[PDB]
Amino acid sequence: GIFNTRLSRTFGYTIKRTTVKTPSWAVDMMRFNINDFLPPGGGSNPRSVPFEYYRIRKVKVEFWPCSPITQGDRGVGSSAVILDDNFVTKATALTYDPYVNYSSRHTITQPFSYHSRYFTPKPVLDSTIDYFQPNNKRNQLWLRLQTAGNVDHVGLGTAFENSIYDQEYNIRVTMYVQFREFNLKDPPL
Amino acid sequence: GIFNTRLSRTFGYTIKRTTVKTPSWAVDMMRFNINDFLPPGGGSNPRSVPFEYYRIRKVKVEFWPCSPITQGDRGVGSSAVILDDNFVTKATALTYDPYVNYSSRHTITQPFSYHSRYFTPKPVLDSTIDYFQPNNKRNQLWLRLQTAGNVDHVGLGTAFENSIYDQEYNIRVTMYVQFREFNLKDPPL
Amino acid sequence: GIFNTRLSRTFGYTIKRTTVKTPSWAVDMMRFNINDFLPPGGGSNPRSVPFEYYRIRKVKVEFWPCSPITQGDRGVGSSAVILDDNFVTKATALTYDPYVNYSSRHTITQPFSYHSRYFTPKPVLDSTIDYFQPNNKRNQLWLRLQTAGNVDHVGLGTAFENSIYDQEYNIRVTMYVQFREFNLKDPPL
Amino acid sequence: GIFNTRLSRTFGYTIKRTTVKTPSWAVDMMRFNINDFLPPGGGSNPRSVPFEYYRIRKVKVEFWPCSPITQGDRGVGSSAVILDDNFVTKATALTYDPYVNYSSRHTITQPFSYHSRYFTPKPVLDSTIDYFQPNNKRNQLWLRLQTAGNVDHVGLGTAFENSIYDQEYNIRVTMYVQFREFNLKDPPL
Amino acid sequence: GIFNTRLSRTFGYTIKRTTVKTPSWAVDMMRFNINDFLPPGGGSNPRSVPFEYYRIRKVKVEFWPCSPITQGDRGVGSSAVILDDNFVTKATALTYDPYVNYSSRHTITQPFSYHSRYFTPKPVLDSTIDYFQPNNKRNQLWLRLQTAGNVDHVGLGTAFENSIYDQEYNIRVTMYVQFREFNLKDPPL
Amino acid sequence: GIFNTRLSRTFGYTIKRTTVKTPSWAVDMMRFNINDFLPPGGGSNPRSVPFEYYRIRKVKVEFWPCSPITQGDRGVGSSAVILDDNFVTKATALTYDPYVNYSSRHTITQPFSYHSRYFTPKPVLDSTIDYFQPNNKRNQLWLRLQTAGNVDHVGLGTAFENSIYDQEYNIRVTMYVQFREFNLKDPPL
Ligand SMILES: O=C(O)[C@@H]1O[C@@H](O[C@H]2[C@H](O)[C@@H](NS(=O)(=O)O)[C@@H](O[C@H]3[C@H](O)[C@@H](OS(=O)(=O)O)[C@H](O[C@H]4[C@H](O)[C@@H](NS(=O)(=O)O)[C@@H](O)O[C@@H]4COS(=O)(=O)O)O[C@H]3C(=O)O)O[C@@H]2COS(=O)(=O)O)[C@H](OS(=O)(=O)O)[C@@H](O)[C@@H]1O
Repeated sequence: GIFNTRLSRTFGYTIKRTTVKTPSWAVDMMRFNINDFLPPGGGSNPRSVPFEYYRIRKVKVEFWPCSPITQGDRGVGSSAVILDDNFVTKATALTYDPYVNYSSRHTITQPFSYHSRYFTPKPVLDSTIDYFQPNNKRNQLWLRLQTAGNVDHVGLGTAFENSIYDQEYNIRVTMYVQFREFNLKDPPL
Repeated sequence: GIFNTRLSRTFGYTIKRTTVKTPSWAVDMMRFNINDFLPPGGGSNPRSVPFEYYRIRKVKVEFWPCSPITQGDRGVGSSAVILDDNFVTKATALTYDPYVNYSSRHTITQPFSYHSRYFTPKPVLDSTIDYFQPNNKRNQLWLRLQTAGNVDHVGLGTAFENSIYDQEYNIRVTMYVQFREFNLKDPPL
Repeated sequence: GIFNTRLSRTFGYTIKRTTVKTPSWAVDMMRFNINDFLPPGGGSNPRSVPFEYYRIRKVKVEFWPCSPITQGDRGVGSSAVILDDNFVTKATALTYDPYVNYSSRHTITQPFSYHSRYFTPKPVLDSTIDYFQPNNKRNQLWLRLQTAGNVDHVGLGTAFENSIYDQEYNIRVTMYVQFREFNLKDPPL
Repeated sequence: GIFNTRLSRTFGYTIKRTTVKTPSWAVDMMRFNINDFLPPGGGSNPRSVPFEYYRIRKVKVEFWPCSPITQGDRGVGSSAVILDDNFVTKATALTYDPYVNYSSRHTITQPFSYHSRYFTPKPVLDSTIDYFQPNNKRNQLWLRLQTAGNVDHVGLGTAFENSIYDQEYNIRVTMYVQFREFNLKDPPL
Repeated sequence: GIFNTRLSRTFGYTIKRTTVKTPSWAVDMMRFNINDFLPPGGGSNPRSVPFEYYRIRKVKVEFWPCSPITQGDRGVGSSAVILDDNFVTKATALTYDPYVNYSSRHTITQPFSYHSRYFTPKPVLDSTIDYFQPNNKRNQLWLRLQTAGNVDHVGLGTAFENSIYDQEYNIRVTMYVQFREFNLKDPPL
Repeated sequence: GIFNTRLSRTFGYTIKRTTVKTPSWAVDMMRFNINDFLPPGGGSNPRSVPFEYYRIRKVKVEFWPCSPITQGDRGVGSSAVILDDNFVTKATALTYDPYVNYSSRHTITQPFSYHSRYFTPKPVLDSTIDYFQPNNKRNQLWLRLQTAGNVDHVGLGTAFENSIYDQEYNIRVTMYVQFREFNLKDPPL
């Protein structure tokens, strides 16, 4: 019983100002979990979408700027796809862009420019070995939609060039999911 | 955002015994409401299936017998489709089968025989005028999935021939519904 | 060195009687392990079928009744396919059939009727995440035929309607397996 | 339930040295039994390959030398196929090669040369009459895989020319067999 | 960013002499890890090949002999492919060749003969269950190129026939690997 | 062993204000060396990218503005390709644009506008004679990847109109190179 749908979530991210003169970059990570998109249900149905299995097909991360088009001290960054839960260490002012030479690098124009990334994440099945599957719609694993313990999906790391002014963003993540085995429970009343 | 699914519900019906010698029939009615198939949800989602609109496409009423194949004093009844909320009055021992000459009559062999009816019900929009639409999948009205006040659908009346022995049935109603406008609400936690 | 064969096993299951008047259902689970079908071998060959690897292709669960065709208080249940080791909790008299709205539900006529289910199980690789593969004969994983520690395969849950009389069954599970790498060891004597 | 497989076995054979000056030959025989290739099983399965019937299709006898390529006093012998259990009498130093004029003679170069023979043996059904079947894959008799009393198959006799030095060989016999009627027994535990 | 290349490594293996008269075999195992082929890098690049992911496509194990062609007491062994990290126990003088009846057995002529094996190994993801994938270039898992903790690949076991003389070999393993996501880091200086 | 790839780097360039009233321009050159893009390796491998050879195909210079779009006192400049390491003399405020009439001139809008150039640089073999090859992908030379002594490549010089305000740019370079002769070294540990 397949049901492809779309789930979204919005949150903020700010790159604080720095008095540093050099071009330094701010590094951070981004994971994706389905608990943040799918709330708990009620009653005999533990989740709000009554299905048993799921598998995330795609994610769309949108960096919607919060800064005016008149803001100066512009910069240039990079967003890369990291499917293994080993990101570059979080840094405030690093002397280089680590994600620049990555094959999945897209340039981030800053601060007043929109940046989208559309890709297929991978689940963290074993963080010790960090193995994942290649892209195959027919062979992608089905995970279970747990009650409160779903596994973290992974796949984006960023590097933003710091500035004299604060750079704020409203980040909207949209997960395109595919469920299976409609499992609604209908007790009496 | 269409989602065709199937919702079921099971309950009992008994035709009590009678010392009456004549062939008399027991008349009863059967309505269908979605509150009995779809429970209330939890939180910002008032219902367990997160959709706004619905329209019932078909219903399958199954009379599953509870009586052995050795039971005697067998009989013959009738099930008809009544799409207007004006049934023959409920009777314990009526001297005739009212639903026998109906164009939608199917014979009910009793007591140990299975009887199915598969039809398209109609909602009770105005009980004073009792108007309904003909069968058209493209023009069928969309109703709202209310929180606790959904409208009764209608469409089956029965007439069972009484017997010296009690005739029990387990009735399983299955509604084939079609929802629209996925309306999940995801507050923070 | 492929060798497709068929292994069987027979055991009993009883649904005890209840004085409860309502229609209640008895819920139970069913797992499949190869130790119960393949005994230990002898000598340098740890198992009786001299192969290294295996993968279960299909299972046929047959509920052969033990009750006469004259037994009354008949009922109606459901059998569903549960490929993840999270079954509905075992219950003696539950007020509803949980497996009724499942997409893999087959109706169980009770008590004197035969019920078969033919499906492809999945192994329990990680019970925490509960991931499994879709059906693909070419990409199905090969497991190792361990000596005394094989992994449990999963895939059936049932719900039987209780009765005044005891409902007994002789359950015959047949696993259709596929082995690989003939590994017979022939020491002298 | 046919299963064609391959069973092997390795053992030694030595032609001891002789001070005799003349060219003399050492004669010996070679039978084939399935007990030497198939060990006893364990439990309710008396044999390690769980089948009832068998029939030997082919045998490959390989004389793998043990002697260096610098060894002198080389010689020339003969291997023939003897399907009736009446071999030339075993001799240490016979004044001629008895198997030389046989229609199934292959020359054995000695001592450091490989010799293979690939043929279809015959079972010893009656040693008094010594009757056997011609080669026909469709009409070949099925024998029973006994527990500890299988019948000897026959089909090779050799004649090695003696030498001043010892001539050792590692003989690897490979039987290509065909079983029938998978008969595994699975008691409880 | 794919880059198919070839990495090699050379090491020794000796089968010590034995006074035992019988034909006995020496059993040993062979695993493959990428730390032994890829050294650690320097600086911000933890490895010498600047890539993130890898997957081993093929391995070529070459037994280059160290013994002269005049060496006697020759023998015959077997090399088999074992993709699950459960080898036959290491033995000095075992009374039989365990890897002889394996479907992946290749004969090892000893001592002065070259033996190659070209196959696709499998990683040890779970040693408890020992599951692996079949051969599929498009669906083969990508592993991470760790810093100092890469996972062991597996796939060869051997059985050498012992001798009066020591049998030495220089074993050259060549792994054909496929990397992904060029991740060079270029800080200033 | 060919390997095409991409390397990049980022640095700043500013044009200090001038109280001069006339239209004056500021001149500066730009060289290209691989040591700035490719850090040193570690251990036996002197460089992080294990190859012997390289030859630059293309370079992509990117003038990313740091200024707002509201800035006044706009101007206009020029850039040109210079393949000999004999540029126009560096100047602060020159009364004309030297690089205007060059055939390889691309106009530069200032101060808030993007500017890019995509060309083939050339090496400096002999600064005295200043010779090179026409563009040819097949006949281009292969240079050696030295340890700390690689040669400077060349190919860009600029001219920026001065202003009352400071014009700051973030310059990103991108090189498209092509290596050869994979030269990895695997000592033991
Ligand atoms: O006759 C004249 O016009 C004289 O002009 C002035 O001499 C100045 C130079 O003009 C000035 N350079 S400017 O850019 O033209 O202003 C400055 O040169 C030094 C700078 O570090 C570099 O100059 S630049 O022109 O390349 O920018 C340059 O560094 C070179 C180095 O010279 C190279 N070796 S050499 O063989 O050429 O000597 C090589 O080592 O690479 C270096 C780095 O180059 S890179 O491009 O950065 O990679 O040369 C430097 C140098 O030679 O000193 O200084 C010159 C000397 O004057 S001062 O610095 O002592 O003041 C003078 O007048 S004024 O204009 O300064 O007032 C005067 O000598 C004449 O009028």
